[PDB]
This record gives sequence, C-alpha cells and structure tokens, in this order.
Amino acid sequence: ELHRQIWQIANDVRGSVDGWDFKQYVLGALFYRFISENFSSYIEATDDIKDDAIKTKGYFIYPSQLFCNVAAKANTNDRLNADLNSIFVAIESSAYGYPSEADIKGLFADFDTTSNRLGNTVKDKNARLAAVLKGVEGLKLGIDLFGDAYEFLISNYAFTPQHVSKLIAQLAMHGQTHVNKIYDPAAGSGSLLLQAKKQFDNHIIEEGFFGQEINHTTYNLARMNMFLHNINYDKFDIKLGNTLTEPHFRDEKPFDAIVSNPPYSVKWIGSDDPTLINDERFAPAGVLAPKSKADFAFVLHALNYLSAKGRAAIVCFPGIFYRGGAEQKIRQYLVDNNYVETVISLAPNLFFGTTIAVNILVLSKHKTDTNVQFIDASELFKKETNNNILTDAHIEQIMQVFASKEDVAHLAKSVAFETVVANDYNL
Amino acid sequence: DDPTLINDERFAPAGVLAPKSKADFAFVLHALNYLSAKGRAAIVCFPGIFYRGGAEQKIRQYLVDNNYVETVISLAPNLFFGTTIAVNILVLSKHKTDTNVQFI
Amino acid sequence: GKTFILGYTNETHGIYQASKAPVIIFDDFTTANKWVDFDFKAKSSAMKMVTSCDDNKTLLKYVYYWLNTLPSEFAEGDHKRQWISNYSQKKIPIPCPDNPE
Amino acid sequence: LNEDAAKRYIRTSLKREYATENGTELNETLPKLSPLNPQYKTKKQAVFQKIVSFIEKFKGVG
Amino acid sequence: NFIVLDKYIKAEPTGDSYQSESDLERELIQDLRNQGYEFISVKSQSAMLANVREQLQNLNGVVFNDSEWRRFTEQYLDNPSDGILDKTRKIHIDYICDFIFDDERLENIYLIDKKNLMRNKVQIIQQFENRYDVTILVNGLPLVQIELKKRGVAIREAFNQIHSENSLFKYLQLFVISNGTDTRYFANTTKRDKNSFDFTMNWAKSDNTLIKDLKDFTATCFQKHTLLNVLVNYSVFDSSQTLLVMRPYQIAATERILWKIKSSFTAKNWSKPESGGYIWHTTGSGKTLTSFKAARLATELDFIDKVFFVVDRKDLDYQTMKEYQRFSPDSVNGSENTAGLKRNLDKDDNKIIVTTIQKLNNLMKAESDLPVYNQQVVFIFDECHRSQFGEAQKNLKKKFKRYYQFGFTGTPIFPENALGSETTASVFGRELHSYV
Amino acid sequence: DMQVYIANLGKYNEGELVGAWFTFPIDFEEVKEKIGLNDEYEEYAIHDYELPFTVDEYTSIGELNRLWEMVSELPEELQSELSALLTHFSSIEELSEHQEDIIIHSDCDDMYDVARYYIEETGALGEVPASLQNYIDYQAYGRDLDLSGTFISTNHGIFEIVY
Repeated sequence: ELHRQIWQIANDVRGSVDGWDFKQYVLGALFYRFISENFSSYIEATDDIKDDAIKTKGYFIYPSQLFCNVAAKANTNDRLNADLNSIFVAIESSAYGYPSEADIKGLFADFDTTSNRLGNTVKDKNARLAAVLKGVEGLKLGIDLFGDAYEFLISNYAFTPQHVSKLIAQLAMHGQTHVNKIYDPAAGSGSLLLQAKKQFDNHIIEEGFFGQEINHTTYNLARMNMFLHNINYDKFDIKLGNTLTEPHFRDEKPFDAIVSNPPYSVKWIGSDDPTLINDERFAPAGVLAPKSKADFAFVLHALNYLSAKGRAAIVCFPGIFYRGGAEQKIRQYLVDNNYVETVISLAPNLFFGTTIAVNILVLSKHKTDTNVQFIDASELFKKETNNNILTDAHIEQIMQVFASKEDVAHLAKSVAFETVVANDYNL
Repeated sequence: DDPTLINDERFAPAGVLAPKSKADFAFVLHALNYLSAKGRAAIVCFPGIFYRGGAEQKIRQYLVDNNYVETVISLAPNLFFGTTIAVNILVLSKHKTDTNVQFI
Repeated sequence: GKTFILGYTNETHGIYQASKAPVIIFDDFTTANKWVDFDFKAKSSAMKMVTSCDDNKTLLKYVYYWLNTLPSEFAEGDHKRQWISNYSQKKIPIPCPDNPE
Repeated sequence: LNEDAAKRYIRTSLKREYATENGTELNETLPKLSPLNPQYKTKKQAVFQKIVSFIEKFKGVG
Repeated sequence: NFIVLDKYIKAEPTGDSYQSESDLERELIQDLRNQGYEFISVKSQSAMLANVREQLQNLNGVVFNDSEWRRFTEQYLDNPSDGILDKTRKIHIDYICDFIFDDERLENIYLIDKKNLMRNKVQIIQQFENRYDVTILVNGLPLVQIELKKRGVAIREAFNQIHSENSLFKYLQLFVISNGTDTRYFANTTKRDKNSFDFTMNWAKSDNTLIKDLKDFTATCFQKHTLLNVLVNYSVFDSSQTLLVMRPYQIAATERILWKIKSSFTAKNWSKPESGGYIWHTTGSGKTLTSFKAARLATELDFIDKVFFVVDRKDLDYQTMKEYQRFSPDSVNGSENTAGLKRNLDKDDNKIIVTTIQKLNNLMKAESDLPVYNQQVVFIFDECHRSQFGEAQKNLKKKFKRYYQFGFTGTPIFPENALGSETTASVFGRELHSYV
Repeated sequence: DMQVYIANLGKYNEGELVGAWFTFPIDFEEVKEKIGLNDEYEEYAIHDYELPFTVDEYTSIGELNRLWEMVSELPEELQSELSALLTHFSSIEELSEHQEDIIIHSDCDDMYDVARYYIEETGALGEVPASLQNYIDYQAYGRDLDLSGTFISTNHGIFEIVY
C-alpha cells in the first residue's frame, strides 16, 4: 500500500537532528540504493546475482557510455549493507568517487558530495550512518514506485504542490506532438518539469527536460529528482547558474513548451550596467525590469526561448499589476503583439511559506486575437488544510473552458482588445 | 535532586527544591538566606508564580508560615523592554507586626 | 460574543448536544459571557458547563439571571486568571426556606 | 528488432541526422535479451552498423 | 598468554647503589632494550614531532607530504587550545582522525591500534632542557613517564615534592614513581593528601605477591603486550572527567574470566558446571568497575552475542546502571518489564544488558521458546554459586544451554560458613581469582 | 502488569529466594502460605516490582492496596503517564484531589499547536480577522503561555495543569 510505506518513510528516518541536515544523508542513501538496484537489474536482465571482480573492461566501458554510472563489481548497496556494522566509514566515501569515474561522455556528475562525516567522533559516525543505511534497507520498496518516497520526503514543512504543477503541465500541453520539450528557468526542484513524462512516455521521447537553477544544494536534489523517475540520460540535464546574468542556452533552441515558478521579486542590480539595454532579449521591451522586481525579466526571458508554435505557461505574484510606467510599458509590449493569450487567478494561499495568491500567464505566438482573462476564486477547493487540493476532474473544468475561448458567467470570459487598451492593462 | 541541595544550607528549611524550570522561588530562598535580623528584601517576580501546584504551594506555605513575607506589589503590563506580561514585587523582612498588606 | 458561527453536523463527534437548559462559561481570561442553551447546540472548545444537581428548587435560568446579580466582582478581569472557586463556592441570595414548595 | 522502438530509432535518426554510443535506451530494442554481463555483441554492434549504413543510405532522402 | 603473571621471576640486585640518580637510569635503559625497545636521541622539541610523522607511517601505511602534515599537526594532534583532559580523551575515545588528503580521499589516521596492538611501536627517550625523567613513547606520542628518585626522598614525599613549552608532554597518562627500592604508578590526579601513595598502586603477581624494586617490575610489567594492555584495554576515561586504572587483581580476574571464555569456545563447551567459574572480591573494590570491564571486553570478543549482567533488585537496577552510565556511553536497560526487554534482546551493538533475575524468570517461565536461544550468551551474576543455587538457575539449566555462567560473591558460602546454602560443586565448578 | 515480587524478610542470605508474582488485590495469608515464613510473621520484602510509580522496599501491603485503588481509578491516558504527572505533583492522593483539573490535548503535540488551538479554535484573545489570521506570531505567544502557566509534554498529547 502507498501510504503505508509513506508513513514508514515519515517515521523511520527522523532521528535525531534538524531535517535540513539529515536531509542530505537520507536522500543520498536512498539514491545509492536506487543506483544499486538499477544497475543490478540492468546487469542481471541470467541469474548471476552474486557478482565477482572479473569485470570485463570491454564490457565495463559500455554502461559508462550508456548509463554513465557503472557502479563496481561489489560496491552496491546489496553487498555493503549485509556486510555492514563494521569499521569503517569511508568505504562509501571512496565508493562515491569511483562511480563518478565516468569521464566520458556527458558526466552530469560530481554529485554525491553532500554526504560527509559529521558527527563528532568517528565511531559515532560509523554507528549513525550504519543506522541510516540499515533503515534504508528496512523499506518495502521491492520495484518501480521508487521516486514517490523521494517526492514525499522532499515535501517537508521547512514546495510547489503536485496539483498546481499538474495544472501548469496540462496548460502547456495540448494539441502538440512536437519537439523539443521542455525548458525551465529557475527550476528549483525537478517537480514541475516531471509531469510531462508522468504522461508523455506515451507517444515517444521528444528531447531532454532542460532546465537552469541557481542554488547548488537545490541543484543536486533537482538532478537526482528526475534521475530517480526512470528517465533516460543524455539530454535530460539541468545546468547550474542564474538565468538573468548567465543565460544558457541561447544557442539551442526556440522551444515548444516552457514552464517555471520564479521566486517573488528577487533583487538583481543589472539595470543598466552591462549592455542589457542592447542585448538579444531585453531590447525589444524598450526598458529593463526595475531594481527589485525580477518577474517580468523572467517573462521576457521566457518569450525569448519560444518558437512560432509552442506556448509559455508561467506564474506570477498577482501584484505585478500596474506598478508604475516601467511595468506598464512591459505589459504594453506584451499586449502590443499577440504574445499574451490568457491569465488565470488562483486562490490564496495555496503554498508553503506564503500568504498571497498567484496568477498564471499563458503566452503564445498564436493569434485569434482576444485575451480570455479566465479567472477562478472558487473552486479551487481551498478548504482542507492548508489548501489541499485542486483535485482531478476539478482542474478539468479549468482546462475545459480553456479549450475554445468560451464565455461562461460566475467565471470569466473573453474581452476586447480595444477594451483592454481602453483600460490601463489590468489583471 | 542530584547534589545535596535537599540537605544544603538554604533549601533545606523549605522542605523541597524549586521545580525543574521555574527558578524564581529558588532565587527568593537564596534571597532570604543572605539577610540579617534587621534588613529587608525587595525582589521581583513574574505574576504567574501564584499557586503552580503543591511544589510551589509549600514554598509559599513556608514563606507565610513564619513572618518572612510582608508586602506584595502589583504593577501594570507591560512596563518593559522585551516582554509582555506584568510583574509583582515581594518585600520580605524578619520583622513582625504581623499582617500582609497586599498593596496593589 | 455572538453565539453563532456556521453549520456543522451534530452526530458521531462525541457530542453533548445541549439538553434541557444548562448554562455555560466563557472563557479562559474572559469570565463574563453566559448563555442559556437555546434548543440543541454544541460544546465548542470552551463551553464548560454550569448546571444544577438540585432540580426542584433551582430552575437554573433563575441563577442564569442571578449571574447578573454578580457583575460586581465579575467586571474586573485584569490579570491572566481563572475563577473556578469563585463561582464554585458562594454566595447567592435564595428564597429558601421555601424548598421545594 | 522491436518494431515500435525501431520506429522510435527511425524518428530519432531523422531528427538528429546521426547517431552515437549514447541514446541510452539502446539495449531493450535489441531483439530478445541483451542486458546480460557476457555480452558478445548479440546483436549490438551488428545492428548498430546496419542502422548507421541505413541512415548513410537514406541521409536526407526518405 | 596472561598479563598479571603467575610465576615469580628472578629478582636480583645489580648494585649500582641506589643513592644515585643515573645508574638506575642506565640499568632501566639496559633492561628495556633487553626487552626489545628503541632508544633515539631528541635533544629538542620539534624533532620529537618529526619522529611522529615517521612512526605513524608504519602504523597507517600512507604517506603525508609537509602540507598535509601542517593540517594534521595544527588541527588535530597539537592543538594549542587544549590541555590535558581533552588530550586524554583523544588518547582513549577519539583516537582516530578522519583526515582528508590533498589527493582528496578520506582515510582514517589512527593513533594507537587497539585491535591488533602488536603494530603499536614503542620507543624510549630520556629528559632534556626539573628532575630526571625517562619516557616510554608510544608511536611518536609520549605515554608513560618513569620518574626516578632516591632513598632520601621517601615514597610519600616522592609524589608530594613536585605535584607549553612543551605541549607534547600533555599526552602522558601515567607517572611511574620509583626510587630504587619501591615503585608505584598512577594516573592524572594530583592532590596532596588523597592522591598520595594510598591511591597509587603496588603492581603485583597473581594472588598477593607485591613488587617493589625496578628490575622485577621491568621484567613483569614493561613487556610490550603487558604495558600496552595496561594503557589501552584496562583504563576507563570516566566522564567525571577522571582516568581510572584497574587494580592488578582486577585485571588478573578479568583475564582468567576471558581466557576461560576463550578456552571454552574453542573446545565447543557450553552448559557445563565446569564451564563456569566464580570470583571472590569482597569489598573496597568497585565491583561495578571490574564487572563492567569484564562485560565490555566480552561484548567485543566476537564469540558471543548477549551479555546479561544480572542481579537481584533491592535498588540495584537503578544503582549499578547509574554506575554504568557514569562510564558514560553505552549500557542497555533491563528496565522496566518483560515487554521491551524482548526489544532489548532484539537490538544489538550495545550488547551489555543489565536486568534483574526476577524479570528473567518472568521471561523464562513463559513466552514460548524465545528466539534468542541459540546465540552465545554470557551471564555475569552477583550473589553467585558461592551465595545461591537458586530456582532460577535450575530453570536456566532447563531452558538455556549455550551460556557461560559466571558470578561474583561478597562473602562466599564456604564449607566454613555453610549455614545458608551449598558450596560450589556442581554449579560454577572452580574458583578463578580472589582477593583478601 | 502492575505486580510485585514480595518475599521474604526471612532468609536474609536469600538462599533460594522465593515468592514470585501477585497482582492486586493482595491477601496477607495467601501470599504468606505461598512463600512460607521464618517461623514468625515478618514478610513483604519488596524486591522487584512493575508499577507506573515508585515504591520503597519496606512499604506495607495495605498501602499498596490503598494506592492501587487510586491508580486504577484514573483513565488510561493518565495511567500511561503517571510519572510525568508526578514530576509536578507529589503523591497519588494529591493527584486524586486535582484529577479533573488536568486538561489533555490529544490533538496538540507541541507548543505551536497549543497556541494555534487557543487562538484559532477558542478565540481566547478575541476574534481573528482572516487577513490577520496568517500574520499572528505563535512562537512568542507559546513561550508566554509556557512561562505563565504549567504545561507538561508527553507522547500522547499535552497535559495542562490548570488552577
């Protein structure tokens, strides 16, 4: 049963410090278990399970070109934890450096560095991470429902809940059997990117789930997040870096679906110190975003990386409404072409560590032209604590009115372009 | 009760020690330790140290059992940098009338 | 304050369901508001019940009215405080020796 | 040669216009069982050379 | 084999009259080099630290450069911000540094190898730059400080006379004080009246044969395995904090117990009335300490799985447990019931279990063939076969078989005081080691 | 389960000590014939026990039967944590005097939830505006509820000893 093992995770890992310290150790041990079980189920798919150090260098190179992590002969979790409760600690500190041998090709690595030795004394460290690995062994996971426990444990109290992420995915995905997908500026976790392959193993793989993220400790958990979900490897990457100051990839390519979740109004002192007034993406706006409201810089970066076929689906705090002429001219440039298609209101709170509501912009280089400012305040099942959950066949009404431009009362409708240029460009 | 503070020089006439997180009447027993037959104590308290079970009731009992305590004083909340609640002021003396003017 | 927030379902939740006219107390630190149980209502998180053992002299809407014979000491809720012994002991003027005629 | 995954390889060879040792789901298209440890190129590099000669033949045309 | 000796070795005076302070130094260096030691010459302080980065190489098998040795010297081994207490804790508790190389691999640098202690290389040096000092220096670190006197400095005033740079001489655990006729030893406690010759220790043979002179003391105790076992396996850094060193009769009784275990396991013996044994140490002992070292060295001995130090409760399961929590880290309660004691029999890594015999009878008279049966289990009683032949013991002979049933007595029921119970003729068999 | 090992004052040397288990209530004569005697009546050596509280080795059996009534009177959530209540009180009789004052938060588990209960559910300080409802500090109010009254935290919920 699902919630049985979920409750096993929620109890059997919490000892005995702050969660944002043993977070790394528990998730690293679980990730080591997944590497072990995946590589064992690869090499045993004929029943020579108990292995030996005779490994075949010509065959040893082939998963290093294919899965990129040939573990060892005998450094798996199945062997290390039966032979556990023994000196010493740093067998796995070597046996993380060895599966990161992997110099060819497409490393996506240098990765297990979060697990460390502290601890106060070394036998205490031995006993504690021995208990960690043994508690990872004590889980009834078998064989394919692995990453559900990871998605549960990353959801701690202290993160972009799964139904809102499903809504963002379903908005950017209809009538589009095309390529490439999918880009993400400031991904955070790999949560909101993941609802593509939750559905889109169906037709064919398209390209890699691209992404760029700022915080390195979140970058590690994001790169393992879409690793655990049986996703293939070669293009399925995230690159570390800030998307505004260090943008990549400019070269590759105009996309056909993008999603994001930018943080609320992070500061950036850029305007106008480099040539971002005459760059490739901020110059058609006529101005840069102001000195602490980064959000329309994210939406201009969003409309940069989009082809003549796809569509953008991003979120905003609802406050980016008029906010002076520096924001009015960005909204003016958005509505001046047929860039923006719809906006969607959602109910407060609907988030961890937040009070205010959100809005959702859906942009397209695709014309009718009218701006269906399709709102919702309820429902939006915001009753059960905290705002758990916009269920299934509940966002289907939201997608359903979104289908062909309908006009339904007690709910929103289309407007005229002349009416929205008559008003001062609101949301 | 890890050391001999049940049989020390100052907590032994109380009959018990102060409990495990309410240090205040340990301070007032330490206060009435260091006082002669002429002087008087003037200390402050949070007003919550009122009944708080029998472990505090017997300390208040030992205070009123002799003529140790003389006068309590209430003051108004907040009156303080960095708190919310009010205070009280205990005025103790080895000096007899005997009655407890609970002047508020 | 106002003794009415919205609707709930009155079954299978350990309900007291308010039988024929006891009274209540509010609150921690408030100690002022009283209510006659109107028809059949809940016990919502502070409704500590005041009622009568005796049932041939009291007619405890009388003593509900006679809480308004004591707003004298029940007007000054000053410190953080609970007044259990105050209503628990005494006093009230009573037309005894007319029990229970 | 698993026919649906063969169509997948045809579409990826049309999109990329080349191939390499990557394409990490390369083993389960090979016909019956090639994940095992004593791999004797059955039929890994043979079908690999067949399909690279195929995309050399239909390079741009098709 | 053993540590405390059973045979009286030949003790002869080789005068060299002991009104000097240099001839007994030369005789002591001669005897230690006869016992296979190494005398180097360091008339400095830094070159002593140059000895450490070479003797530790053989012990760990890995190579420092100078740059790693900077980090290892200033962060771990020779912190200026530490005194004697934390450095003693580094000797006995945190004796491994999880060191990061410049090649970036984590390896465990030891100080004293405790499992196979033959690798622990010893050296001898003498004074340099006060009074006269000889130092047995283990693995680069100075551990034992022999301090010598004369006959005019009596043994009571020998300690009472004298109680960065250098900071390396804070690793000294012992101070073997002697004069030429009498020899005493102790650990880092420096009071005047109380830490006089009464708290210091006469090293002795098995039963009662005390040792006074140097040559016999050097022939007995300063063997490699003997002195390294006295430094390592038979000293407790109590969390007072205070280092406690065992008495020699305590060490002898513990060795007889553990060698009886070691000789009984190799000849597939269990459940025999001659497989047991018993100790009479009456009082003034710290029987808590002797029983604790017996149980603790039993737990790591890898032949067994469970150790039950088990008594009869008259405020003992609160008392002795409080003693074993004083020897800080680990001992599992048999508190409070026979429901959770089974949880303690499920748990491991803290194999010492202190329960009462009544909870054991409540477990053994019921609960239907417990699954901790086949494991090798060592009982350590109190009020032993020299104090009872109890109904619990015949319940035990009914149920359990793979047990090593040892026990302690305060006053033994001899035939000379057989008013209470029987003797030990079919329960523990032979007496092992005593003191009176 | 709530029992003792009571034998015997005879055989101070305790050579094959006897007397195994007796639940409550306890006869003098049934235990005395179970364990024998030392030709006179000196018994109830309380060596081992299993009780929710602490008792000495010289306690009369009548006091044990006296205490068992008050222990078995209480509900199970009190009986599960009698030592935790003894950390504030001093006796089982004193606990029996104030056995209705103790308020039990099975729902609340820590002081944040206790403050959230007293504010959101009860409205002890007054009405809560919804735009204010998120902007109310609970940790400082929880600390001041801790320093005002007397709260005890156990496995089940939170015990509140009220005056």
